[PDB]
Amino acid sequence: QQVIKIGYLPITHSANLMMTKKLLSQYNHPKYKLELVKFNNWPDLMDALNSGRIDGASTLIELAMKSKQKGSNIKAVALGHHEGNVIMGQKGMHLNEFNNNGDDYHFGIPHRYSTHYLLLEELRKQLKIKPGHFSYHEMSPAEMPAALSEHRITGYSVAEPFGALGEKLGKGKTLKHGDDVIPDAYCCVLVLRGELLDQHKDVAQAFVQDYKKSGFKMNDRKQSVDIMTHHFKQSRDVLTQSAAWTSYGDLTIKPSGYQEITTLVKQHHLFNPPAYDDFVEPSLYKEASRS
Ligand SMILES: [Zn+2]
Ligand SMILES: [Zn+2]
Repeated sequence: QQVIKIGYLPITHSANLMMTKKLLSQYNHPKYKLELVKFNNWPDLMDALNSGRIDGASTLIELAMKSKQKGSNIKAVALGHHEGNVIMGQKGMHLNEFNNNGDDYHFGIPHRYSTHYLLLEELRKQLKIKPGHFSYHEMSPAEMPAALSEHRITGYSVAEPFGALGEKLGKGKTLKHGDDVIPDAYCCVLVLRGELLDQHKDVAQAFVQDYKKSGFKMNDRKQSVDIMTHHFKQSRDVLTQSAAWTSYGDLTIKPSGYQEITTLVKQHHLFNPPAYDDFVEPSLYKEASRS
């Protein structure tokens, strides 16, 4: 039976894929096989997606949009989650520390095309700090705690559990949750390569359907923690904190939410974003039953 390979990073934004996998194991005869392929950074994951070594992936929405603007055959079918993003600073730092008086502040981000960059820029404006006084440095999420503890950066923005890990692993302080900066900003989405939708629609629909059911199971916090402790190289305390600030449920990619990201990408001249109908294929998730 048809194997679907889906790529991910071990962050809460991809945890609904783990739940989907667990649910699929409960059928006597599942309609497809789900292979979850792990990556440590975003560029490696996108290369596997673009070369077809994986059939889909949970990925940064801006990164996927840029790839789409560059001719990618992918389509976003659902959100991976709601919230679950943080902005970390060095130990004992206060938001009032930031000013226009001295040297520039250095922030780690997972990729230049990320909601993390947008969150930080919005926080910069809310703090009335001049443009260019925050400098951004791309790095893998797992590398951020060490970069922070060893003062190569002032702070960072990333999906949990990499903020909670910063607090545990040495010295990091949670300055802000994404929620406090841009309420319900979309971050990661489940994207599928176009051929799955065109050529294996029954399998694609079955997969999104299991994914949809899983999304609602994940509202129960005990479950989201249990799913993650199983799959991720993190302790239960780090993952309880991580799960507490992430939500799932209705994972529809809504036009309004998508439009917010396009506005922000356009506003920072990142790239010209693709229209909703060219990037998003919301039929699979809408037709899938909640039950
Ligand atoms: Zn991330
Ligand atoms: Zn994300």
